[PDB]
Amino acid sequence: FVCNENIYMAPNAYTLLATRMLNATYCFQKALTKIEKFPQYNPQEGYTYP
Amino acid sequence: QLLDVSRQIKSYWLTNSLSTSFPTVDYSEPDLEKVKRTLTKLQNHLLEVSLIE
Repeated sequence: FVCNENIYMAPNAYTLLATRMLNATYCFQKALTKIEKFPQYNPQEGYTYP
Repeated sequence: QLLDVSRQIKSYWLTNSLSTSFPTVDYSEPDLEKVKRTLTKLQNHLLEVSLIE
């Protein structure tokens, strides 16, 4: 790729979409791992947040 | 979720109106004849009474 006095890789569609998916996944895993430790469960009171 | 279900079942069992009794802690005796006599005694304060007829 050549643009505005710049050279670029212009890569393969698979690697672009794959890396995108990988980012999204990583966000998910991080958010879920943060949330999963937090909530409290008491069986009569229910699910509680401190 | 299973724990929620089991709790509900316990509650249901305890909600059922099958007690059919009372705690009943009794065993302090009436001694009615004394209450009659104290009643009359009070009611006739300062009163000269006579026999039935």
